[PDB]
Amino acid sequence: MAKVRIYQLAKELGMETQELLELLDQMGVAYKSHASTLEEKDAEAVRELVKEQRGLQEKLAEEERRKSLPRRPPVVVIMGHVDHGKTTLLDYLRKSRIAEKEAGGITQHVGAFEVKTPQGTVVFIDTPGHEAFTTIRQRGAKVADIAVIVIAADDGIMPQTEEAIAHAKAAGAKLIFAINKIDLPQADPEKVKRQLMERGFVPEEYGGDAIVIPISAKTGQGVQDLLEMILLLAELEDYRADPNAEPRGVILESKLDKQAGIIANMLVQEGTFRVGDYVVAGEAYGRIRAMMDADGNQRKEAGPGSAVQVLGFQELPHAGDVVEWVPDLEAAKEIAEERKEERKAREEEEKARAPATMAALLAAMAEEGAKELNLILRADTQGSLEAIQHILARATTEDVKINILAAQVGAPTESDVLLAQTANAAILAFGVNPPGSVKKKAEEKGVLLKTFRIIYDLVDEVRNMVKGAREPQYKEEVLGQAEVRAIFRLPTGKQVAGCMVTQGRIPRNAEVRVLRDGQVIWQGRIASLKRFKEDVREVAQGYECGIGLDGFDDFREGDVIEAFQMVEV
Repeated sequence: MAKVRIYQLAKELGMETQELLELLDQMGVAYKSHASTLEEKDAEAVRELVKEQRGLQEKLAEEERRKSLPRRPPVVVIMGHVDHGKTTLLDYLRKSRIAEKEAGGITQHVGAFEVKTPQGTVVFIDTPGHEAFTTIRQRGAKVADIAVIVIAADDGIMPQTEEAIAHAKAAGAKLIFAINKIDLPQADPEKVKRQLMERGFVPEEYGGDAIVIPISAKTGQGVQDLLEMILLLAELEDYRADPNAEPRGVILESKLDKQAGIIANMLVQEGTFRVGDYVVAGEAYGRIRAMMDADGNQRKEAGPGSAVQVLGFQELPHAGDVVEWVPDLEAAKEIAEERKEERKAREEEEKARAPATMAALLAAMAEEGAKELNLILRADTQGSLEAIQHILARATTEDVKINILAAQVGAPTESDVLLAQTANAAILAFGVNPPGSVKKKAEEKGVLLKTFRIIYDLVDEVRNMVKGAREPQYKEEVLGQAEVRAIFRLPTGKQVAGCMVTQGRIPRNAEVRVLRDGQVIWQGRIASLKRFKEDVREVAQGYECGIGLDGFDDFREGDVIEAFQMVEV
């Protein structure tokens, strides 16, 4: 070295005499032979230009090794609010996956289910489901790369399905639309097409770009045409994911087993989880001690789009929080601690001006509320509790203001029966029933526990709780009762009888009843008005006067009177 012949430049590079001449003949470099000298500027202008061209020869190698992209997933979720004939879609695809026999093959509820065709795999999401808008958006995680949209022939595009489409969209997708119930009498797939077309979702028979398929979620019809098609659209939009790359999936839900201990159900989205790996989910970490699947088996491995029960985490990480791989316990702690530093700092931000802002109060429980009833909430479903909050913040009509304390997703527990004690509150659940112990604690402690099918059930039982005593009673049940005291058979009067009130008022503007020690005497209205002092036109607070009682005859001191109207008087 220090100096060079072009023949040595070639044995060093690992390039032909003529290749290196070809390189110099594109550069516009003057030369005599491969024994010629180069200039310091001209050998260095070869060295530097090689950095752009190598960086591109690896970009056109990462964008190609990333093209020959494996078997996938490529998940999908279906959308709207509760009692929507939306489980009914899921019901039908959860059975059309195994057309065959019982079973054998135990069909377990892993947050999802494989639907196994001739070229690969598509996994359909099996969970609530409604999403109920559990989170409106994560904003978000992208748990599934296809989304199968059901429009129901009985109901059509209820608003939750246009929000649902907007989760498929903003989650970076071309979209599949399923038309269920084509077998039912009142079924009009062309209304659905014109519903899709006034929204921009133009079908392929109208020269658009949004695929349509008539199917029956109870036959078995069009679910074939729907499967091949989902393989086509997977091809066309070219959504596949890697299986070697730093791992990624989603929690579907989390709970207990006597035998197993701490449990949670995980979709692996990307890469592979195995027994003995260390993991992180949310602020929660732990070691995979065991794995259990849909088919009830103990799993030595879980590959992409595997749903499983996982033994390993220290705390119970939340429904739809992402699970992620980490190099070491140091990363598992420090990642958990910055998200904890962020969410605690910001949750301290959030304290001010927050007793105000909203300004009811810190949900209203120190205003005289003039008929107060309270709540804490216990949903299954993050999407019910959003929907509940969206309904109820507007339903505050009759005087009482809804106070909604800190809430979660999943089943009842013994925390709710110590918060509802200290806050004097009601515990509202839907989808989810209370567990074993937890109803037996609640029902022997006097908290007004409730379960409902429809969120409209719950809210129209929240009405109840707007029973503000005096006015929503609406019974006309006696406006007063008054004991007789005397009567003036005075020859300057008529027939006025002292009466002492025992309800609201006795008025000159009012109807009259008379109730004996065993008999109804008589019924009518006030005609006269006389005191031992003067002929006054009203009596107010508890004072005495003589009133007149139509045609009567069982005079002087017979017994108590009972006058009624409306709250007017």
